[PDB]
Amino acid sequence: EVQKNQVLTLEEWQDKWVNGKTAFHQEQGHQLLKKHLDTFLKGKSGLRVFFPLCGKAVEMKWFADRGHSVVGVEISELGIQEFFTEQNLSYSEEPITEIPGTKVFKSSSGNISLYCCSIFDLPRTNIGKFDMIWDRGALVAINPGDRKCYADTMFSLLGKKFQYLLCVLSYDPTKHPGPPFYVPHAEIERLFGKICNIRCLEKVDAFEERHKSWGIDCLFEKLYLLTEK
Ligand SMILES: Nc1ncnc2c1ncn2[C@@H]1O[C@H](CSCC[C@H](N)C(=O)O)[C@@H](O)[C@H]1O
Repeated sequence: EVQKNQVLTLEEWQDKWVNGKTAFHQEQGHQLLKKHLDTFLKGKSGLRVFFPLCGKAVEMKWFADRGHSVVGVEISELGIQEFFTEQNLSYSEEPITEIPGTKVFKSSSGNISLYCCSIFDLPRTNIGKFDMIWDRGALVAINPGDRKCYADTMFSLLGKKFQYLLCVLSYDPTKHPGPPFYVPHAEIERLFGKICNIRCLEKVDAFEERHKSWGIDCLFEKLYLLTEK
């Protein structure tokens, strides 16, 4: 409960993009996902995959290239345009009618749609249900107090059977206030334990030189696989 009162605003996240402060972005993609990708998609085709707080995650293309439909939500229009530019994809726009002033960016390929609004606006849209969710730099970027609402929101997006892939970071919360925030095993059990079977697939050192700016000297990444209980 040390970071419990941290409250970031959407304007602050949008400013990080405008100012180029996006060190969370991994150009080569998540290595743990890469390792387990073939197993998670074994025997499946044409899945609908959701990427909350997607930024310009290259992993979205990995799924689209394998025949799966991808939907993401990101508050920064700049981040979304950077995704299309870097993946060399053309796109067109459409209004999100239920949330005046916002838009959804759709690739010409028809395989990727990026909603440019808040994840908390989604329940009021017709985004529908998903077979799979890839959550990295998402549950851990959400204001601590908003996590229960975030979890409830995610559940309303899931189909009967699903695979919720979740990445969280393990570090001493008294040394760095976040983001990304500290989401311990207990918090995952509190937020998802009633509805999901929880499996911790991997735990690996993720400390990089850039992390010294956080004031920590230790950093571990854990990959969880949550499925219908
Ligand atoms: N409430 C909210 N709704 C939608 N997007 C949000 C949001 N709060 C933060 N974001 C966006 O959340 C992202 C978190 S960092 C994103 C990283 C991306 N998932 C990756 O793995 O590289 C930022 O791009 C930020 O602009």
